[PDB]
Amino acid sequence: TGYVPEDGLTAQQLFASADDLTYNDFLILPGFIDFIADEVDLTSALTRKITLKTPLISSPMDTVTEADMAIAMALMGGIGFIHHNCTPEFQANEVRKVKNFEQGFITDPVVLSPGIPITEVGIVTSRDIDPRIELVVAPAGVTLKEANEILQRSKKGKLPIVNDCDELVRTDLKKNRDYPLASKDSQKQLLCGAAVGTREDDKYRLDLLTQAGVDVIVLDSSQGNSVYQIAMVHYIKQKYPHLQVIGGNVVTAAQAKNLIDAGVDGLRVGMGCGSICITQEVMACGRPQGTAVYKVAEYARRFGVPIIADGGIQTVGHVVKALALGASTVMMGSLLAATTEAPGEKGSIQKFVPYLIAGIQHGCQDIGARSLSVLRSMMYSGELKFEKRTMSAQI
Amino acid sequence: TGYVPEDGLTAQQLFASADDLTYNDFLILPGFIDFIADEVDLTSALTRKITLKTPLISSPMDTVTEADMAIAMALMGGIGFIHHNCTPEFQANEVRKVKNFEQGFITDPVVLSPGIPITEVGIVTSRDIDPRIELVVAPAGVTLKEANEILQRSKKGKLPIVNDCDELVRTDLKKNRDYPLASKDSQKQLLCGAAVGTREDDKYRLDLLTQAGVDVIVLDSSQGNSVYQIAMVHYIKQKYPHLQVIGGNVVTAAQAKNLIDAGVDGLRVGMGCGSICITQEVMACGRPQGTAVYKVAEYARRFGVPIIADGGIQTVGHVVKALALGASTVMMGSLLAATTEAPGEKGSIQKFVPYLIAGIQHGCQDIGARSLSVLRSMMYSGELKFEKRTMSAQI
Amino acid sequence: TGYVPEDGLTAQQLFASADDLTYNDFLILPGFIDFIADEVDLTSALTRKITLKTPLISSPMDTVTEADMAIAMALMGGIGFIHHNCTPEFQANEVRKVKNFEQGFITDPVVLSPGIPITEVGIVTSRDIDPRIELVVAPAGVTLKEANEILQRSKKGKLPIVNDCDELVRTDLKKNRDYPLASKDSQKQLLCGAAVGTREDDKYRLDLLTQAGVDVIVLDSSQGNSVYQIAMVHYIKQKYPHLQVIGGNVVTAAQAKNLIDAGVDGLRVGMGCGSICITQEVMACGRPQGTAVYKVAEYARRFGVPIIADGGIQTVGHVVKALALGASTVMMGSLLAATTEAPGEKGSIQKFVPYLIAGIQHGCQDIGARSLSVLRSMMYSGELKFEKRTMSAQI
Amino acid sequence: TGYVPEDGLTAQQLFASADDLTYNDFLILPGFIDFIADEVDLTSALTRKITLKTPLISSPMDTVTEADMAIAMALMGGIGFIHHNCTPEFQANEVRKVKNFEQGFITDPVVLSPGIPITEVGIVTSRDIDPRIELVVAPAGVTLKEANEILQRSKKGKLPIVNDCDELVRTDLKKNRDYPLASKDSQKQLLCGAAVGTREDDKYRLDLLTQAGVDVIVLDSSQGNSVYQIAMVHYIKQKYPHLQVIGGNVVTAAQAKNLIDAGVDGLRVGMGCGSICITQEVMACGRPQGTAVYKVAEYARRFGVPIIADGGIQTVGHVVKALALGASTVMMGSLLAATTEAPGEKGSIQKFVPYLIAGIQHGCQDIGARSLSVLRSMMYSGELKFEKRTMSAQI
Repeated sequence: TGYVPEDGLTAQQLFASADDLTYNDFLILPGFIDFIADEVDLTSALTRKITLKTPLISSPMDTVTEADMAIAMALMGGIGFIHHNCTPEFQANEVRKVKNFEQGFITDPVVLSPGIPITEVGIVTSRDIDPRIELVVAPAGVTLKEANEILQRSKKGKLPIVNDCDELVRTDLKKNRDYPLASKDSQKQLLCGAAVGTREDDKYRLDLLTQAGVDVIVLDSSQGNSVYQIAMVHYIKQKYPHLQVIGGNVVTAAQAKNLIDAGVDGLRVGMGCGSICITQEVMACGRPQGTAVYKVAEYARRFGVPIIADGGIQTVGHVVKALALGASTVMMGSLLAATTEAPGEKGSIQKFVPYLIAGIQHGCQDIGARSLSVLRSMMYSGELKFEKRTMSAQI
Repeated sequence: TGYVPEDGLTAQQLFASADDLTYNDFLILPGFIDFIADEVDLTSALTRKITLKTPLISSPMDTVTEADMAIAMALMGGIGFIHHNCTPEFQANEVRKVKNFEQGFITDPVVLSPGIPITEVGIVTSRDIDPRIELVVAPAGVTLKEANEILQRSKKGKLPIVNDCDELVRTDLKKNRDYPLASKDSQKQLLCGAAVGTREDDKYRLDLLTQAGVDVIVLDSSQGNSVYQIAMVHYIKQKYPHLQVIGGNVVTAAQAKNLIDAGVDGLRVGMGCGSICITQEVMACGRPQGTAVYKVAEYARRFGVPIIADGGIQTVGHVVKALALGASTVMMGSLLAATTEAPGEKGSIQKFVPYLIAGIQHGCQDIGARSLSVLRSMMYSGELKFEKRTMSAQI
Repeated sequence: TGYVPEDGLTAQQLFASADDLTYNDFLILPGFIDFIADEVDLTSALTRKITLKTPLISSPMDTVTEADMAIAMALMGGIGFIHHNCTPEFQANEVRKVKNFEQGFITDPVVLSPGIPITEVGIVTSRDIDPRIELVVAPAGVTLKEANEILQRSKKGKLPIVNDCDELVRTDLKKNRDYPLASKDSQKQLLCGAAVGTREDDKYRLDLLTQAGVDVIVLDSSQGNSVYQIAMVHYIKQKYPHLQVIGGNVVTAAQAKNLIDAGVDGLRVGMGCGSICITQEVMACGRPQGTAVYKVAEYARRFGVPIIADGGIQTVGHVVKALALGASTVMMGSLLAATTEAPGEKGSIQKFVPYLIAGIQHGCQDIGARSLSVLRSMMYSGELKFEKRTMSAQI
Repeated sequence: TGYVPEDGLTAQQLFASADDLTYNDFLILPGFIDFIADEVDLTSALTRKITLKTPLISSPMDTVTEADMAIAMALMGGIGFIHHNCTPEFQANEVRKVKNFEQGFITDPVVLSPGIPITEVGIVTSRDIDPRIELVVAPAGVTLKEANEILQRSKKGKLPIVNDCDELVRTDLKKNRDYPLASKDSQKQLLCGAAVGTREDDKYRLDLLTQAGVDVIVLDSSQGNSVYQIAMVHYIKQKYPHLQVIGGNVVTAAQAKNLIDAGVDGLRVGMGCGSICITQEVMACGRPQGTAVYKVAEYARRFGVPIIADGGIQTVGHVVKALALGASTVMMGSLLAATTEAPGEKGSIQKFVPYLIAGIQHGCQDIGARSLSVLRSMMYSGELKFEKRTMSAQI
């Protein structure tokens, strides 16, 4: 399957040359195809205990991931991490929105205020204002079929729901979408992630996120191999047994070692690649992303610790290379920054992610792998071949 | 002939370094000249049984090759492949035009319609319309000398020809061109190629092209090493014994092996180079063109299977490198996209191809080869020397 | 601390490849963090006997360093070298201004002229001119507390000071700044440097600078390994025992050897990098800065001779690389050319240098070093790891 | 002198890597200086029997060298080659102008025509036209002192000279320049070169140039290793024993071998570098200039055959590298294309060449060589050290 004469280079040869590699520094050599692209399985491990249908995860940047993005990202098979450039209460509240989502229901109903509902029974509709009104309600439990029917009868849009005197939640929907890849937890709620620092002060924020029901926590740092992060990992692993923890950014196996001994459930890899902020400029330390993912993933798989290729992704090709090199998932920031669901006053994630999924599936087919797992497997075993490009692209 | 002191690198050394090469990554070292450029023979094998006077072939792109291009390409020593971005009937009809061509005859005579001819005997000329007319005809067999004479007598442009009550075809010509390099089949008809997919649905299209008298068929694919293409090759080789088949794009010897065992008569090489379409974006798989041609040609010649260097050609220099590296012919798309004969509302192929021929001939002379065959031979034997350039061109 | 599996390359491996390196050609791999950035010590040796709190030194260019820059540079922990593109008297006078500085005192009081003071006792204020006046004075010794109080009483700005009939010097200040890193000599005066050529004619200029109390002298040259500079070093070392001498620019250990045997107290490294002048264009000789600093520093430390990385600095990252490679201090020109204190009709050095200090401190923390000395130590011992980038940056 | 610790690379190491080098691909490492730049001797061999004070030669391009350029080039220590993009008579006439030059004398006096002179005795001055006049003359032999004195007396500009009834030639000059480096032949005439093809037809042109007194002839070709050029070299060497011949462009030692066995007195090196013409586009053959000069010069010096580094020169640095690598002289085209003396409707060569001379002299001083000969010698012996740059310049 690999070759007859002289093919290209194995990953152990390529990443052993003398130069650190970038995603654009090489190409993967194609193989044998005996299946259709839609047969390729993209199931990926996000952490030791969390598995997703796709390997896509949105970055915890204030220009990328909030409730909007996380929900969309989760419905299409991935997951989003809520940025922490806000107050602990604000961030915790975004998580809450993600965990309470369910199509057909209004995310946040403006209940009373002294159309909106009364009795934090009545309603303050735009007509009785252009003073409350006796509104009609439906019994808790009603389905979207038993609701979008009751609504069509009385010619309405919203359907205030009641059962014990409080307002639990229904809206327009006459061709609802289906989400077969949706990332959900054991209770059928969408999965959500959130970023946090590693200072004592962050312990209060961690507490709110955990009460809000966050599933994964990523310790946001440009250099995660520190006594501070390690102690924070120990703490969480101790006080929140049901919370998965992804460890601060690292780019070498030596850094990975300390965080793994500490008990991280996953590693975020990258430094020097990806977007930049004035509050965090790049200095002398870093590492080409291709090499980083490979060298860290090679050591991490020894302990069953998944790796997230964070930064530098600009195309599907980049994604498939990151995965082929050992990463279990890929984190994207700027490539998603231009979607509808990204915070701020390329279309919707509902069209884009499916586009990336198809692309990755075609990437796998060209190399002859029926899944991303077979892929990493072909590379570790020396079957997968690559080819280095000269520093003057002409492909 | 090679050198006295220390020359450059042999092809087996150059393409064994550690990086895949592009046409712009190296230069060929000159040799000894004892002949004129016009003495260089460019005869090239397109497939196992088809030989052309020049190694030039036009690409099956809708912005490059249709009847127009194929005819021109064939008259100057090469061949064109009709794209398949159209209906099976349309494509089959383009082939037909190419196979029925003969200078001095109108390609497609608008016979009747109820100047054009009547009796799908008469004529509907622009005068009897500004209502048919009794037109004069000539006996089948008449030459262009016995026709362009009969025409000059009666002061006319077209000469309706008859023999058995139907209209077989003559037009203005008083200094007709001669085509000594013309690519023709055993019956003296111009050679024509056509592209097709590899799905069951394509079997109907293959049938029309074959009935239209196509000589070569290329299985259009970004990655030809698949059970689908292999089965399609087996099928054709079985049902159309007289049809030559060029196998889907490959870039490694391992891919070449499967298609050759299947029975292809030629291989189209390239992936990642050349033009791009939204319907086929480049992902993680591909290979620098220089290396691709060399590695595949080195394995293919073992079985007498010609190789077509497809993609990345921008100059004569590129063409000569592709050939020196082992390719038997070169496929060009965008470089021909700007010629008169290219579909759509740099001049004519009749001026351009002769320009490329002279260029290739001078390329051969500078290295001291009297033919493209001697060339590939000097490279395989280690006589031909090359020189690698640093990734910061300064030549 | 270095790594568990396969890290990157040691400095002895990286700078032993086959190519000379630039600061942008590689990255430093991060390590283990168990301290805060503000704990990092940046103490650096400028020469054998001069030590500064920061490793920053301004370049002797007429668009960069004069009295202004040198004072500012010295108050923030570094030092400046006064350019020599002026007369010996002018340059000597700039040094004098630097050595006589003390906050709260007017650098240069325009004493008389026949508000300014009289008696090279009285005053020519803008009122008695819009003719001298009997002005009030204060006893020598008075503090800024006993002065800025006497001033607030009589509602004035300047406070002419007297003791022996001459005017010694006070001005507005009600929130004076403190400078804990200030570079001062044994007498508590700010340290100052100055550039000079190596021709006999320069002996007169050296004499004025020394009488003006200069602490360090740098022999300005594009290629310092010459009998002229060597003889000039011998001369100074002989006639001015208390003057430190930095030797002309060199880029190889062989050049360094001659100047060290001659007795230089420090070496200025660089050639081909940094700004350019028509009066000194770059020819065929030079050396990539990264390699230059490393190779010269490796030989110089054997004799306790500090090295100044001169040229090519554009960012903090560049500074930290220069230091990690063996340089004791770094010389900056164009990066400071845009500050307020730079000669000519990015803000003040008082904001910028502190910005660089913090940056270097963070650079050290990321690699796990509590000081620049530990840093160079980790690199010489093989603990510090680097990673080479391909000539097509993608980080 | 070379180094103490680990310097850079010797030329035999650098040009033995695996890549062909360009002038911008490396730098020369500086050495020890114990002399002034004005002490550097630039004497260079143009061919086996022609020596010049400078190693500069102008290219035989129609936009660069004609009578004008050749004279100027010769007066400043170099030589020019007259292009052949003209008729044999025209080219021969340009040579004649160069050979007959002597300051103080009018190059081409418009003698009669039926101010100009009469008697192909009289004069047709602008006054007797705004009809000839009896003009006064001077005896042959008169000096510029005995002429520019006779002229100042009669208040005139031109001084018709006579001796045997014909007009031999004097003009304004009251501060004539001196040319200590002037390239002159055994008869004190300025040296001149001229280009010619290698076809039989060129034999007539060679004859005119030789009768015109040309000193050197260069066989203009993009690839000189041919039976045609070889036979032309044999012919000239046979029929014009006193004419020096420079052989067609080559870039390998193997090509050099044939032309040397044939008897060339010098080799013009280059292919792929330098200016381009539509009538001669670059194809697949060529070689980076740095490597070309080194590899050909290394073989040529074995037989005492000088080498001309032709093409790619853009700066003094390029010139000094070409010479250090083994070339005896350097040919410049476009760098001189913008001077006053270049044909067509940066100033004069009289200011520019002296500028290049000083630059080369400084180049030599920085490496510690008192002459270009010592230079090539330091490189062949392994003393001269170089340093390769990564394909992403940062110096």
